[PDB]
Amino acid sequence: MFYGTVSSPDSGVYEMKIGSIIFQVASGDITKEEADVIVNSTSNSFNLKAGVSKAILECAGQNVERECSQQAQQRKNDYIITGGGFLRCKNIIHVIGGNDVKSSVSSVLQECEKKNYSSICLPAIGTGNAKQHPDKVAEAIIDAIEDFVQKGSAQSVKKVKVVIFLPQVLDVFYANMKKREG
Ligand SMILES: Nc1nnc(-c2ccc(O)cc2)s1
Ligand SMILES: [Cl-]
Ligand SMILES: [Cl-]
Repeated sequence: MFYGTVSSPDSGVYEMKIGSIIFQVASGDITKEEADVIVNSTSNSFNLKAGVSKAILECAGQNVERECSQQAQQRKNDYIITGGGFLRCKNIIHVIGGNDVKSSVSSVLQECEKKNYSSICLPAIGTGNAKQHPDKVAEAIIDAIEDFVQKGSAQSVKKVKVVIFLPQVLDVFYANMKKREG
């Protein structure tokens, strides 16, 4: 009762509608993207600097690193919201790669509605240091967006894009989109 048709609007980009939201996937370096929010997949200490967390903390800068450590030593956080530093975004949301991916994406969507944001870009959360299986991660990300739409929670959020470091993981996301398409 939600899914549109899978097509390719731009070279290496695949998209489909999920209710009112445009869902897109592509391979590349997430630190070159522009969006209201960029998501970082990190450790429970919010100081991982390996794979996607290395590229995001390096390009964001030491002021963002300081924000992460300052919030980390204040309370036990499921995720942390910082400034964008030198990334092309308004905020970074740092989620824990080992946590339930559906719950992490649900939290990102709810925080973006609170700020009246329209665009989100995320990595294949948990497929790096956390070593979660790509097929399970794709199913969880798309399930979170479906639930958000079903509950009537999508109002400001219009575009959710997954930018994926390995082309082989992109192929798993595209197969999941084709499974669901109307
Ligand atoms: N096995 C891997 N999963 N993630 C990787 C990654 C992601 C973003 C980067 O900027 C660099 C490496 S390698
Ligand atoms: Cl990860
Ligand atoms: Cl990725």
